Amino acid sequence: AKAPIRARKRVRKQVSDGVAHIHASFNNTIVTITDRQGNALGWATAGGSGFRGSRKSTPFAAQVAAERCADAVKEYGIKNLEVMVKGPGPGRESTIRALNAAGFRITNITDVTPIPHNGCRPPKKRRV
Amino acid sequence: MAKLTKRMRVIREKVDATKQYDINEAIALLKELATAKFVESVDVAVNLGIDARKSDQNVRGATVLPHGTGRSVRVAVFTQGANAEAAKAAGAELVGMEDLADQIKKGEMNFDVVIASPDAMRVVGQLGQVLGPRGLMPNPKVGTVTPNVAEAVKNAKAGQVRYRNDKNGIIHTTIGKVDFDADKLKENLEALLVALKKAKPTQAKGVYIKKVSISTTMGAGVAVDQAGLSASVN
Amino acid sequence: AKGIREKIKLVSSAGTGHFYTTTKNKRTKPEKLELKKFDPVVRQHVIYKEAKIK
RNA sequence: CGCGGGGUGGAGCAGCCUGGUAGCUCGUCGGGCUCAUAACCCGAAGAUCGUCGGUUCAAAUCCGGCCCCCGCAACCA
RNA sequence: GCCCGGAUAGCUCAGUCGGUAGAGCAGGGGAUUGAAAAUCCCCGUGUCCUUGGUUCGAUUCCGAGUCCGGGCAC
RNA sequence: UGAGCCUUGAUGUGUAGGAUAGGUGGGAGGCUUUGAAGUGUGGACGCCAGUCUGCAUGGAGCCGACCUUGAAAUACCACCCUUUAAUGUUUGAUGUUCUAACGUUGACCCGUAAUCCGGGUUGCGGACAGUGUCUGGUGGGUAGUUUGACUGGGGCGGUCUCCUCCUAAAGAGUAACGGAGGAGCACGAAGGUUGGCUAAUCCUGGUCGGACAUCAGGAGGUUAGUGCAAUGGCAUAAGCCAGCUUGACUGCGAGCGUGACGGCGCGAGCAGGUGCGAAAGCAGGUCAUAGUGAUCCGGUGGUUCUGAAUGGAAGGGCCAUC
Repeated sequence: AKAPIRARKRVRKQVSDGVAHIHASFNNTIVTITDRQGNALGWATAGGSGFRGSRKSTPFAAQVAAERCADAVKEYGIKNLEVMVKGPGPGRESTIRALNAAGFRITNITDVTPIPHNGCRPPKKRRV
Repeated sequence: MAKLTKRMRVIREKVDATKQYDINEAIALLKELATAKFVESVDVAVNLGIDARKSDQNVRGATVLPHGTGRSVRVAVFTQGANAEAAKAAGAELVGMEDLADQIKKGEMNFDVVIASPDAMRVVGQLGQVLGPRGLMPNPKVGTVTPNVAEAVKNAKAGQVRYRNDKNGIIHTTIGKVDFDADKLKENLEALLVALKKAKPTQAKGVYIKKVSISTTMGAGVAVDQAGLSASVN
Repeated sequence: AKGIREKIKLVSSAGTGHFYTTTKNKRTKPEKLELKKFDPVVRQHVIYKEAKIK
């Protein structure tokens, strides 16, 4: 007779609020949830969400990474979020939009992107 | 085992249920420990330590107690009249076809064996061995089923009980009533302990006690330290 | 040692301890031998059995 | 001297272990695209397995002889 | 000659506590591009090795033997 | 913090079923300060609303027992598989912290006029390094040795055993890196026995193999066959086919060919039991000669034969065999 409801085995840790980091780049976007005190609570990515090819660097693929990730942290009973945004890729703002539409409350959309003060020499790519 | 109910925690501590004791004094205690208001029945679980793999393989049969079991081994006679009259007379529950054939098909039954001549089995067969808390079928796996109704019933009333290799490697058999003397139960228990040794297991050399434990209907059980020829051999 | 055809033991089917030794092609037909032969211990002809097995 | 390996469609290679079985990449020819050639695409053709014999029902294959190509060896005082 | 441990889609593995035949890649068709490299799609196949056995039914759960792979033997 | 052993507590969501189907015996019910139940509040909780249930409250029944469905039926006590928390318990694994063994080729003192060595204080390190026994790896640093004969010199090459033909000289078959070929197994019928039958090849006719299937006729007369090499052999077939079968027997064995010996070959007949055949008779492997391995050592099974004081037993012997 029985045909199932519960999505996973019973919740673990349980921290109520967390930080997310979206590393968006030209080839792929990675969304990683953490604790305030620095601990990965789970991740998912565009490439791991089954896109590959040119689809891997698209706002639509970025969204579907975020919703997949949102499932992985349900085991932690999280409700509130802050989000760090990181890099020049597409999906950069579109990933956030998927997190608020996941039912999460987002505290700050802090773009962090790491900028040399002139610093180390870039590669010279696309050459003539 | 015995329930979490508020008095039932109290009962299990005061009576000293489960854990080991010696055969004469365990049986004399077992009458004192009783949880039922009336005559409880006593059964033995006997562990043979080799083929728990196979339900057929370790020893099966029947054995003679000097005290024929009272309530347990409550024996009936299956036939419409095939040489009936002595087997019906002897003290058996019931002699017939129709009531026992309907009962056993519908499902549950409380009684031991209804003993058949060949023609009786033919009209209404038996089904299965998954008999759970309910044990109710004769079979060649019990092996005492050959072949006449007055013989097997009257021998039960004199002393006969059946014995069987259950899938744990465990042999479960009724030993008697707590109406019996501590002595009477112990003689019936000792007859069973020789019976498992007597037919000999296939890959094992005697009674081969891993554990023996004797339990009474609601009282509880007492695990048994010895092979029952007095208290201690040497 | 020899061939790929191999040695078997043909054991008497009387309970006496006696055997003949013989080689048999296991690969081509492994259908085990019956065959009747003399047993000197019962001093009569008896069926032999098996092929170096339990 | 001698010993061992080799002789395949126009080219280079595979299959060679008591065996019946012809495969790959090039090149070739026909059609196509292109102003036209190149390339690119599709289709097809091409070896009676060095040569002679023997064993075998059957041999490129195993066996023997000869020619041809390669590797090693042809010393010791 | 032992103890081990494996024998399935073509392959490796595996949903396979007995109630119930799959993931990854392999060949065909469709869907697009300087055919292709490369997306996405729908089929890919097994009496789970041959035989015993528990059972309400079980390949696997308990067992005997063939072949592969790993030890100690001699 | 692993694991074992073990003390108590526990889940098993199939198909049908109200739900509850870990295997299985007992068993007609269990009533301290009740046993209520029941609605309510939380927890565990997973083949999802399905179990157990702290406890507020309530002192006013779970529920089988033929109450029903189903192979198994449930309440309720045993039994014990899985998973398994609580915890007990021994031991391991790990870290950190300690100092008292132990190191100190740290310092300072003293013996001392040595300042090596010992003793003292003190600092630092510390159950680690160290060293002994055990043990796996590695190890030409070192050592003791080994590394064929034949051979038209010897090295290279070939070859070493067993069968058949020639050389071989019309009994024995006898050399040479003389000439030429093979074997290192197969076979439960390819053995036994009764019964029957007869070959390569070519021609002629022949529905597509018209170069060669199957067929029929004729000639031929074995030119074939022979498990595999050659020599011998064979029509009464030792060839080919059919039926029943396990003499591919156990004990011996006169007589003998043969070899330096080891050993190898051969066999009438006798005793036991048997197969085939009406019987005589036949049969102790294959039509013969290739298809192999001395001894020690060790293995498995059998055997009163023995088994270091008596009785048993490891062990040894004999027999079978690896």
